[PDB]
Amino acid sequence: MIQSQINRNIRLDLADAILLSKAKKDLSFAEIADGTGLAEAFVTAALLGQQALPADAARLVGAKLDLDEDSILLLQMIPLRGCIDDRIPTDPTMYRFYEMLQVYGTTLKALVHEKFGDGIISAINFKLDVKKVADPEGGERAVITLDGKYLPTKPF
Amino acid sequence: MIQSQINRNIRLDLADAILLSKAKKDLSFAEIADGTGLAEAFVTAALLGQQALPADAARLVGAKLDLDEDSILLLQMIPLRGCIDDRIPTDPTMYRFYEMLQVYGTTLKALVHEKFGDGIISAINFKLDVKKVADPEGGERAVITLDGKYLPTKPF
Amino acid sequence: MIQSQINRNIRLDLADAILLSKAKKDLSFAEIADGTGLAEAFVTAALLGQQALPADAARLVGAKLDLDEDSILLLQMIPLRGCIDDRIPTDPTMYRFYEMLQVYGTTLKALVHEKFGDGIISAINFKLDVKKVADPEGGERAVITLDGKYLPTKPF
Amino acid sequence: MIQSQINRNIRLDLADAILLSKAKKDLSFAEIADGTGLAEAFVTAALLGQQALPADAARLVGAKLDLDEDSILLLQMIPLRGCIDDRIPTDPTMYRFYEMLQVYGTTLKALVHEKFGDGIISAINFKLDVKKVADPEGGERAVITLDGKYLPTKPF
Amino acid sequence: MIQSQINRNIRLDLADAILLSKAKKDLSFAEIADGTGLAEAFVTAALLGQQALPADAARLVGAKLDLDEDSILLLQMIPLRGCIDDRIPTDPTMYRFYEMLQVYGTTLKALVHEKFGDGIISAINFKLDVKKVADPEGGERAVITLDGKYLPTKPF
Amino acid sequence: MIQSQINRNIRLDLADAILLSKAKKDLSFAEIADGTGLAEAFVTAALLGQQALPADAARLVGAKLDLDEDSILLLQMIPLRGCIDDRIPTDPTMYRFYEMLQVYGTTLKALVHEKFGDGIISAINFKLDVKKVADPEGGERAVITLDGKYLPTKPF
Amino acid sequence: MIQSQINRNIRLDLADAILLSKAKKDLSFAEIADGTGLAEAFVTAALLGQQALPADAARLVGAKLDLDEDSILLLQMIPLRGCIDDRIPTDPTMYRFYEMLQVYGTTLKALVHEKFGDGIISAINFKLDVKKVADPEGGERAVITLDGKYLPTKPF
Amino acid sequence: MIQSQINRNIRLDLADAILLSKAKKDLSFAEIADGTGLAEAFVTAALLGQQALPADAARLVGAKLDLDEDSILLLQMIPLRGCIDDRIPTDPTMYRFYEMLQVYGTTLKALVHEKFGDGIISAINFKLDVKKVADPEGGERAVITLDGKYLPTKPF
Amino acid sequence: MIQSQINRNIRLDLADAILLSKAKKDLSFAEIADGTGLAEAFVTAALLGQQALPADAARLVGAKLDLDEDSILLLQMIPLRGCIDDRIPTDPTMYRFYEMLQVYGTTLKALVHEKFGDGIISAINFKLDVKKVADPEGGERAVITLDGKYLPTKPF
Amino acid sequence: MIQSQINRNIRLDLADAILLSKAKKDLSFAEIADGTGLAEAFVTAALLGQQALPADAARLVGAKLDLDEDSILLLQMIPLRGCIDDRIPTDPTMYRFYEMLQVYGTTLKALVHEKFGDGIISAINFKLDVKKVADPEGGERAVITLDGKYLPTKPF
Repeated sequence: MIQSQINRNIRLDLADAILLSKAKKDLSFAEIADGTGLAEAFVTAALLGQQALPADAARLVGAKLDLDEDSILLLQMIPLRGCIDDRIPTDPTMYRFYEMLQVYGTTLKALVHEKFGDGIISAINFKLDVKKVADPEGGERAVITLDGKYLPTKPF
Repeated sequence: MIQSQINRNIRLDLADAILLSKAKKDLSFAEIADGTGLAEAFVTAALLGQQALPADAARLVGAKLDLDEDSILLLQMIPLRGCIDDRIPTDPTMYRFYEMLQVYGTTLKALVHEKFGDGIISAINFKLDVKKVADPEGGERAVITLDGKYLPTKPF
Repeated sequence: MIQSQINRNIRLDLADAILLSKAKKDLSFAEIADGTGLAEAFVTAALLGQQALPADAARLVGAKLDLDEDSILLLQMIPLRGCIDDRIPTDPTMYRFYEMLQVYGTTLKALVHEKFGDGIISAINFKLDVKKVADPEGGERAVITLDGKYLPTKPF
Repeated sequence: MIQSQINRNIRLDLADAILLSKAKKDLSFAEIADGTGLAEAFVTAALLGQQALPADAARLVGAKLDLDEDSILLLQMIPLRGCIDDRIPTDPTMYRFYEMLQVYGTTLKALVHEKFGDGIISAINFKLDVKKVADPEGGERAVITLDGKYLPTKPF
Repeated sequence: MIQSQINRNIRLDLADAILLSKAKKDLSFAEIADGTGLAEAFVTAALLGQQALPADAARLVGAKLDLDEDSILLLQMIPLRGCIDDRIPTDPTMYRFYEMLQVYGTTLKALVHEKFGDGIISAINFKLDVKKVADPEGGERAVITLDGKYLPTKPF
Repeated sequence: MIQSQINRNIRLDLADAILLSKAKKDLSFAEIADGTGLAEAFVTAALLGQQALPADAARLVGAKLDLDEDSILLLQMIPLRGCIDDRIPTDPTMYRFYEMLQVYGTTLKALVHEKFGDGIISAINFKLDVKKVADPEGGERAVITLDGKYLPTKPF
Repeated sequence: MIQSQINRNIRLDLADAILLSKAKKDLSFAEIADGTGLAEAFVTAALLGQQALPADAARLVGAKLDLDEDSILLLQMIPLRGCIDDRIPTDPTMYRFYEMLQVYGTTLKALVHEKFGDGIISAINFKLDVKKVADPEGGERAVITLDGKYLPTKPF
Repeated sequence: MIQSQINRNIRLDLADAILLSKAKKDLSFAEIADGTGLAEAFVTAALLGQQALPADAARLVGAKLDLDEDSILLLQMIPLRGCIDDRIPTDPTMYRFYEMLQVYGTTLKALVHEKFGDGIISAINFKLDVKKVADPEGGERAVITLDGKYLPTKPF
Repeated sequence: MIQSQINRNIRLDLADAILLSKAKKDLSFAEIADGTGLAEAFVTAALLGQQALPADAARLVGAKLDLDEDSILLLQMIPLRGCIDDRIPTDPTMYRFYEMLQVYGTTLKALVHEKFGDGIISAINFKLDVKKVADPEGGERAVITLDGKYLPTKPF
Repeated sequence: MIQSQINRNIRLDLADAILLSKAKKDLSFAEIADGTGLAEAFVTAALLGQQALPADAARLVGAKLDLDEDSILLLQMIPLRGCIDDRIPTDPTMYRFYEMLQVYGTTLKALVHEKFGDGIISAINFKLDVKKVADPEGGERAVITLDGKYLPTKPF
């Protein structure tokens, strides 16, 4: 609750171990998150080193993955966040989300200031979820919802 | 439309002039897009240099903003896309969306592969929506919907 | 209000013009902010391109600095913020504040998580001021107060 | 004391081990610093590799954390300072303090020169402390005090 | 297949081990890929950490390369793609393909927009082929076929 | 042709003017190259500042685009090549070709070494073709042919 | 004197104009500094945008260089310091001083901590002097004296 | 001595070992250099990976530091020099010497060309020396003497 | 000659003007350097902003290119050297010399220390020339001679 | 040889081991190369990771250095070339060759296009050697000969 990391490599190393154990057990993130009470994106993010799990969720997911005591502890620590290796993703799947920022980043800024005003949409007071929908033209689409609080800049 | 740009600075300089004109006329992006048949995010992105407008939309927004013939032409050209000055935004409003990537980038990758499979969520066959919703704890929230086609990696 | 910039160079150019007028008129920032009802740091930051002034304060500082209508309008527009040229300051005076980050950044993180919890000290819901005090050993000290709202990360 | 480091990884690796020990013993930084006669920010910074502890303080914190002789000696050596992994923090909590510089860096410069003159506010002859205060609109705020000697530029 | 990697080093370290075993056994990539039902470029890319192999191909190449159970599993996992160490290749053989981008990048953009329209040529719905042909002037030429689906940008 | 540039901005500025003229005349690159005897990709590259045109092709395309004498001369000068603004493209259309390198770069190296031996595929002794083909799945594909001389590394 | 710059380009552009004027009048820096009562390195640094001249010195050097009133004013303002274009000098003469840092930077740190203790040698309370002296083995040597106040790191 | 290194990490790792041993033995760099016949800055630099020690000095300091044969041999190797981790020091103590270049770099260039001519002050034919002197204002100063051979750029 | 530049853009802008004049007059660099008494590489370098010409050569090459008095003056000024735009060339022709470094840089270091000892091959006391020779296998070869003084690192 | 590497660290680690073995045996690169039939620069480059040795030469140099069978195999593999740690060398000896590129890089481009035409001097069909010669004014010089095939840019 008050313990925090200053070096992302410890939690990212743990994430690698979790993913191998996860693959050996043929688990999905959905089922690791099941029974946790937390959204699959939050639990996934914690496993990947970017969130802290409450001790209860940490023990549960720890049991599904056969994690030792130190690992379960580590998952509860407030991480040094930052999942991109070197600022810009190389992975195509992650790059596409960077690309939407290169295409729509100033549009998001302009529409945030138009609809809300001066300030930010929070990445902290924030939820995300990923939804699969059919494409009427065929195939499938991802509907990803970014739900952040508006925080105004206020003069003083 | 077969005409395209190779230097983002031309459309970005145009964007600056559009924004001054827009500020002098006290126009909103919602207003500028009304009548085009195009979503405000698409029209905004085009004004900010990140999309091409079809000829009819360009004429109509050019009328609202008092643009000359060359500016109306430039709005129709396929842009050299990339709205971030130097890869990482400095602007807090813009930066928060990059931070969502630093926190959740690997989670989005993980969940895309879990829900869809190997491949990408498209930034091209893609729709963006920004809604303002009340926050039940007070204040306002932005609900940003990313709607991208899933394209699977094809083994061959 | 609703109008925002996407290119910081416009307001930073304006800032340079403001600084020359200010020096020619022998004005202090304290003098310029007097009568705006806004703190010297906020007004200064707006002059330097990093905040928007409300219309009345914009007109008043515009009167003191002999600014034209466009400039007074630009001062009200929401900026593309980011005052550092290329990520790390070269200026010794500005660099010292980056050095405090290099020496204390992980301490600030550690102590914020210890005293507040998982989350951030906001730079948006934020006040700062700069006070000159006597040094008991001789000379003077700056006491810079950063007053930022704590925003918790909560799971979802 | 006359001994110093040239590679920050040694002290930073030590910091990682310290943080694990600290988390396993559920210690706060306040607790570790109590009895040293040193402020919590200074002691914390030392644990995190950014300050040297005096021999007595090093023994004392070394006792509280089960550190070996070599680790206690390491805490006394003058560090190679620099806590940010790669110039710009990725972690949201530390990033906000960088953002404070991106928004107010030039304002801090301007006001330091106005109030003090040509020179710097020291990061070396320097104290900081972090205060939690209640926010009258609800929630909490961090009052972070940066207290640095003013050192004027000497013409010669 | 729903298992994916978030750290390219794991698969890249495996690639190194694969290449040593491949060299000791005097195998070619064409030989490894034979019987797999998959193109040599796709199988090679998988070995080098950039594609996932289906289970039967993974087992077959694992038999040919004398890989352990864990390595054969890692070959099936969806990778964190990105084979270039630090954005720009240093290796002359790889650099030449980057140099074709530096010379023809804008030409490819221009001609894609001319022939197909606004949008992209996919790197995902994509096949590549490398053919050796005689050079009429003596020596040999590589004919590398990039076969990518066109994906239009659509207004919305 | 012995005249060469050392600063790409000159030819890239020229490219921008060409593209504007080309758009006003509603010309395709295919049409511009018709009658030069040069492949459309080579002529396009020259217009975009990455190749030199022979004098007669330069006059021909210069007539078609109504270029002045200095522009026609600049088109003949050997360029300072490099069409990417800052090493990595921001534009999605050009990015995909960089991504093919991030995915297949080491595969191309491996297969070049297997099929040809130690050395490089040339970007200089090189031809490229962009072909549109129907996709049996529906839609269209780009078949891009990179045709490069193999130059071996030889011991000395 | 309380007026300061935030954009180094104004004073650097002024420095370029000064250097051309200086070259046209065939003045040395020593001559320009003579009569100001200030050391040649200080006056020179001011002309090059890195120091503020006192009003008397400014008018004196401005008379020598035929600077206009605005330029004399600019020389008096506290600069945004930072004379290196992009962090690492490309110029051989400037680079050697950087190389001195690459070879002896950690030695300077070590010996400063040995002889003085934990702290810094100031670049602010600082004088530098360049002397020409004969090399006994023939040729000349520069004896560059860096004379910086030692400021200790203060615990608290 | 004809043996040279190509990877600075070997000698820098050795430097770290040396510094630990030196600290345990409570040795000063002055002591370690005593009796080598070499200036303390040279011996220090060699220990820190930036110079080669002659065999007699290497044996002498190796005795004082209890180094094994391989270490004593490594100290004699010509190093791959470069003591700064990533181009710009983060350490305040080392940073000040970089700041000296950011403030006076162009002044050093200017005055070298004025006093000596076109060319460089050598970092190779080069002596440095650190003296402590009393400050008349109280406290201490470092007089750091850079003594470099001038090498002219001569036309050919 | 004691006048020096601190901003390379002045001389590089001059180089661009020189090159257009040179192309218009269809001059070669051999012809321009003829009669100056200086090697073609030295005079070319000076035109391209990387060397200072002596006054007579500057007048001579200035006459050939109809340069005004200011330009002839600029050619005599000691430049701020550095011809690469951004550290790594993009142009294939220049990149090959960088690649030569990437392939042979450590070999050059190794052989310099083996043949000469600790020290450097000077880029200042240095000559280069470029010779065209026939390739007995057909075609042409460039024989580029780098001729630099060895300066040893000597202990002190 | 059809086996190739994708990760430069394998061969560079091996190069470090070779250098230690070489130093213990006090071998020069000249004697290691003796009897291979290969130039000392080529053999050295291979040992340092930048070339592949033929099987015979690998077994010979491996006998001289006591290399195991896997190391001898590795030396035969086509490397992932790139000897500079991070794009720009820090080592003064290596840096000087980069500085030659910073001073003469555009001169080399200009003279190559003048003497050969549009194209490149190859770094692949390429030889180098390093010759020691006496300086008439005392001391020694390195005469480094770069011998590369000219390859013309081919239109199509």
